[PDB]
Amino acid sequence: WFCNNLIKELLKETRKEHTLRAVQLLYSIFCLDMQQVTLVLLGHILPGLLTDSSKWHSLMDPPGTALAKLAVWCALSSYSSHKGQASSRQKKRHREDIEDYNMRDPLNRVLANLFLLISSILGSRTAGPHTQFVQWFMEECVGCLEQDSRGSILQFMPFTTVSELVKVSPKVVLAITDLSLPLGRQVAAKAIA
Amino acid sequence: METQLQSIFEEVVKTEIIEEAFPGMFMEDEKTKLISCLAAFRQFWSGLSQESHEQCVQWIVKFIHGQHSPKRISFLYDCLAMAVETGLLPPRMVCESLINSDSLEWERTQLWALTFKLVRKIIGGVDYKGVRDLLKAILEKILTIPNTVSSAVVQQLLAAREVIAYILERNACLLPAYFAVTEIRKLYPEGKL
Amino acid sequence: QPLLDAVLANIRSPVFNHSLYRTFVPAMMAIHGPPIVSPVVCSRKRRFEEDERQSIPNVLQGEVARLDPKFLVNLDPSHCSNNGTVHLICKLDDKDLPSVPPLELSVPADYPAQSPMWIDRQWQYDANPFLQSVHRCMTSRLLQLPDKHSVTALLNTWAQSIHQACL
Repeated sequence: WFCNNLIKELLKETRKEHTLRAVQLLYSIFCLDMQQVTLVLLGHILPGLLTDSSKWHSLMDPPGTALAKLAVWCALSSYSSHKGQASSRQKKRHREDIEDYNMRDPLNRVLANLFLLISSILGSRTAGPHTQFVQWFMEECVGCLEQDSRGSILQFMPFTTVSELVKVSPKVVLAITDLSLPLGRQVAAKAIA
Repeated sequence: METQLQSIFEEVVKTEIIEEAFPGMFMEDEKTKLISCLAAFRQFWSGLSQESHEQCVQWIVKFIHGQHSPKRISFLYDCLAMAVETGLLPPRMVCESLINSDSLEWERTQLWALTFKLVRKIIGGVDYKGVRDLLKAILEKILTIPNTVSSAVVQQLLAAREVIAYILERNACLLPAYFAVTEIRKLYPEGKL
Repeated sequence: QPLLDAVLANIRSPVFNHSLYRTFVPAMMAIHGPPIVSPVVCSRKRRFEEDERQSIPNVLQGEVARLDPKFLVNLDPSHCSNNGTVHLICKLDDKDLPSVPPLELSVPADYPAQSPMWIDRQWQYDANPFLQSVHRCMTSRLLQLPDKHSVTALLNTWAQSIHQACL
């Protein structure tokens, strides 16, 4: 409910600099609880924001781009295996959850779930906001020092989703040659088209 | 008077006839016949009380949207652009008569895209400060479209966003963009997403 | 002539519908004596599920079925889920000389319109002398079809123009 009410307060700005400062200070205020709050916020709100019908009405705003930027920032920061042991949170964070679905890890699984939701959000024939939202999210994810787009050599959808988004130039070059495997040949061919 | 121009353009534009599709040994229209009809109509409406040129252009733009004929519509659009090039059909009049009651969002989506591509061929719309009603009507036709149309007609409708992007970008060097700020009051009442 | 019953049934506006039963059903049940006039058993949950959820507009499917083995259409990176539903790559493989495939993106398959797209016109047709003459007469011929149809009509017109400008 903390992150939910914070996002509800953020999605009432209607001004660019306002949203920019808002997310800029939200990324900081999320510290000392990076992993847990990041995982919960992303894997709960972003699906609920992209799966409901009233949730679409709230993401059509320029705040949407700032929210996507905040999401990718928290994701990239939580991907780092830092300690981040807060004073009073190192104890109250002793809970258990299978997360209700590389290796098997909560953040590792939450990121895969978000990527799968992204690929499904390219599910055509009906979308106005949440195609624009994912387009802004991918553009924000296009950045240096990137460790996302997990990219296992076997079957990982992120590059299939990248080809699908390209169907929807440097953006394709983002996940162009990650593992230097024949997987890169696919995105290479799709960029050639 | 208007019926004379109507019959003339019908004989000019609708010069096609159902002619036994089986091949005859017989064998440009878009380069010579179009120019001839354009010059004939030019002489006519120059000697036909040009004060009614507004109603004439309204009749023409109404007749253009009557034929479904996607390819035949594009040819008529090139004809109208060339008629603009000869110093006739001032841009403000033709665009103000073309945008209203004829764009018909979702009625003829192909005609929507072709109309806005034609307007982009005259994207400058070189005229006086009378670009106000054009921008207002464009914003109106953009806002009369909900946020759940489809995911297959996106680029076909994106010609509106392209025209607005050109207008706002050139506003650094085309027209006073403060006039655009004061003209877009309909969309922002101090911020309404 | 015996309009009495008609005018009375017309006058009988009120919502309560039990007088006709009590007035007629006794006589009919006395004369006609069926314990079960319709002894067939009817217990129906009609609709279970009816959707393939993978179908593009069926009208286009009919045309792609009616196509000759010479023609063959496909799909490019598709903005064609349900609304445009088509921008194909039809290669006119035939006996005569080949050419470049057009896009031919059509409207909803109800077809109060035609296909013509003309996307690759820029570099493909200007590059070659023969391809330049192909475009010339073919445009004039397509400016004649009254309400052309997506696959069969436009594709046959394209093939005819390609093998006619060939001379």
